[PDB]
Amino acid sequence: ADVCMDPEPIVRIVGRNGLCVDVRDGRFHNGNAIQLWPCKSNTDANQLWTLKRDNTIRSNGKCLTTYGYSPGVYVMIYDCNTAATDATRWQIWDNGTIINPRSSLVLAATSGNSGTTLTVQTNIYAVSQGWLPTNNTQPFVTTIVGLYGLCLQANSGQVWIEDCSSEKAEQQWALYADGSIRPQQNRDNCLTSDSNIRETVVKILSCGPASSGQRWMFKNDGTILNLYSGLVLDVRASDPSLKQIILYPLHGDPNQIWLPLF
Amino acid sequence: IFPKQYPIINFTTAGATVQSYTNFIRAVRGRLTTGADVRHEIPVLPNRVGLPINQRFILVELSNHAELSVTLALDVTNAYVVGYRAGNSAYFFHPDNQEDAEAITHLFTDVQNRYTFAFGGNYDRLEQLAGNLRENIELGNGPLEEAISALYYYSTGGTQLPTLARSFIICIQMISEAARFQYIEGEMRTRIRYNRRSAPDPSVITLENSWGRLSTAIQESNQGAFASPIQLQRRNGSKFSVYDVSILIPIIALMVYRCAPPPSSQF
Ligand SMILES: *[C@@H]1O[C@H](CO)[C@@H](O[C@@H]2O[C@H](CO)[C@@H](O[C@@H]3O[C@H](CO[C@H]4O[C@H](CO)[C@@H](O)[C@H](O)[C@@H]4O)[C@@H](O)[C@H](O[C@H]4O[C@H](CO)[C@@H](O)[C@H](O)[C@@H]4O)[C@@H]3O)[C@H](O)[C@H]2NC(C)=O)[C@H](O)[C@H]1NC(C)=O
Ligand SMILES: *[C@@H]1O[C@H](CO)[C@@H](O[C@@H]2O[C@H](CO)[C@@H](O[C@@H]3O[C@H](CO[C@H]4O[C@H](CO)[C@@H](O)[C@H](O)[C@@H]4O)[C@@H](O)[C@H](O[C@H]4O[C@H](CO)[C@@H](O)[C@H](O)[C@@H]4O)[C@@H]3O)[C@H](O)[C@H]2NC(C)=O)[C@H](O)[C@H]1NC(C)=O
Ligand SMILES: OC[C@H]1O[C@@H](O[C@H]2[C@H](O)[C@@H](O)[C@H](O)O[C@@H]2CO)[C@H](O)[C@@H](O)[C@H]1O
Ligand SMILES: OC[C@H]1O[C@@H](O[C@H]2[C@H](O)[C@@H](O)[C@H](O)O[C@@H]2CO)[C@H](O)[C@@H](O)[C@H]1O
Repeated sequence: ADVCMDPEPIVRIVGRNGLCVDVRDGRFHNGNAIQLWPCKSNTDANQLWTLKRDNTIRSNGKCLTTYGYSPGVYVMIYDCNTAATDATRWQIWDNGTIINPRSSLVLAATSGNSGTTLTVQTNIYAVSQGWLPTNNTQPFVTTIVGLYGLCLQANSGQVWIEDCSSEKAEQQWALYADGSIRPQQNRDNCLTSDSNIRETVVKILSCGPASSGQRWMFKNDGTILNLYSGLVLDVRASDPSLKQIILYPLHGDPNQIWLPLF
Repeated sequence: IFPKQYPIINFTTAGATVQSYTNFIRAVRGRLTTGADVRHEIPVLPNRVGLPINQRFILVELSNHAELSVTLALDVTNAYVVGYRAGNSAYFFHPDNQEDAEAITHLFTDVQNRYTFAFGGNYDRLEQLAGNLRENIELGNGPLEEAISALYYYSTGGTQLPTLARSFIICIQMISEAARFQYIEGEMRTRIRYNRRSAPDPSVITLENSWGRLSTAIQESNQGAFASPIQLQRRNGSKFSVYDVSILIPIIALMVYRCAPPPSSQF
């Protein structure tokens, strides 16, 4: 029925390490800094954002605006009328990127420290550039079941696939709004590959560098993609006992198909 | 109207394995959608307004290595079972509207004679008629073998209405529901891999009752997503609410058409 009538939802935007996009000290004066801050339970306008039909993101009447079109400039709140029309404009992508269409200078957080001011940076698909519009501030804790019904399991620095003892040295994962997959018992540790090329180095290494390579997308076809390198999570040889999850290009075989079981 | 011949995917529960289950469902999925309309990465099914009756239904032939065979007619626009043929007989759920009742006329045109049930195949009706809820009816390969036999003997006369309705709930969940969601498909493959007979978890029940609701929510969403949280369940009966499409992308495989894209182009 009809062309799809699209809306304008009032949602929180959650991003690096779980922190919400925030208008500093709760003040709306033209030029105030948008920053990363702990997510709030309540309804203070400075952490709630309206995604408008015209592509502007608005906390309390004012637009999220970039200072200029250069790597490095900060993002600030600004009255939408006074502000340079396509600097108040942003697109929110299915793969977690809020871009400002003037090259691919992307909303980013370059430290995941509470209070960091948001900047726009060139798009390397990193954890500091993945955002989720959601009023759900806690990450999604899932079990990931993959080849031969075997579960993904981390045991301190490594990750491999083993059988699902539904209580075990864990194999429950927290999937964050920034695009990282973190081992549920140590949540400031990340599923990490020093990607670009390949192979096992899908390790568990701290989330702190927030690299591309620590950012991952669960796609419709069942693969877990590294957005940047373009390669998917792959069990080496289809052999569970080698205990290595490499990074490799999509062929489509079972050793690259995973499932979030909640 | 109809000449052509509808498409036929067959599965057999006889030496059923996780791969032949898996390839049965990709073959069903690839026969329901034409590839044209993907929105936020999930496939959308055809619109029933714009559809020739020859493009309308696909046929699934299921059998036992234990003898029998039955053919279920899936409707391409919502992936759901409209009826079946068993032997010389063809039985259909009771169409709930005038457009559909004309359509069903083109399904198993060779049969001796077609019979239309007094009830619908919506679970609500079927579960009242089985005297048992979907949570009390087990799923697994061994349940579908039984169901193909129950379906097959309603033509002759074993019949027995509770059991027919209980066999319908098993078929729709292991074919239509598994085609619609990669979550329910993998749930069914966990049962085949370990030879489990298991009633579905609260997770599975909620996804099924939310299929039409998630299809609207994703289609009228914005970019990112949505005007209202859809609430869902965990395997254990818990919590959560969904406000965005990204968690849904590895869990919904097909969506029913709700509205056209902003012109013929998007997502
Ligand atoms: C995530 O979390 C946030 C915060 O918890 C949720 O925020 C609430 O969002 C709801 C729905 O999106 C908001 O509700 C609506 O705001 C409307 C404002 O309207 C203007 O209306 C008059 C004319 O009617 C205009 O002249 C004037 O400019 C008003 O400001 C209200 O109209 C709605 O309510 C009341 O509507 C009816 C009919 O109008 C009234 O008669 C009744 O009085 C009724 O009570 C309604 O309030 C709500 O404001 C938001 N909370 C906040 C911030 O206050 C997000 O919705 C949620 N996100 C998601 C995606 O779930
Ligand atoms: C993360 O998520 C985003 C989601 O968008 C990805 O970004 C876009 O990636 C797409 C591929 O999905 C890029 O695609 C190409 O898009 C171009 C034009 O599409 C626009 O134009 C039409 C109408 O004219 C609009 O309806 C539509 O809405 C878009 O505005 C085309 O140039 C391409 O078409 C041609 O490609 C080749 C030619 O070399 C041939 O196949 C044909 O000639 C074909 O016509 C193709 O459609 C799109 O440009 C990306 N950018 C944006 C801003 O959308 C990210 O890529 C993804 N991240 C990762 C790592 O995957
Ligand atoms: O910037 C940090 C933090 O500030 C809160 O706002 C305070 C403000 O810092 C204080 O000077 C003023 O007296 O009252 C405000 C409300 O507590 C913001 O509310 C919070 O969102 C953060 O943004
Ligand atoms: O080397 C990673 C790559 O291996 C492919 O598989 C081969 C494997 O190399 C070898 O033991 C033998 O040739 O049989 C395996 C099965 O094909 C995998 O296909 C690929 O996914 C990667 O895992």
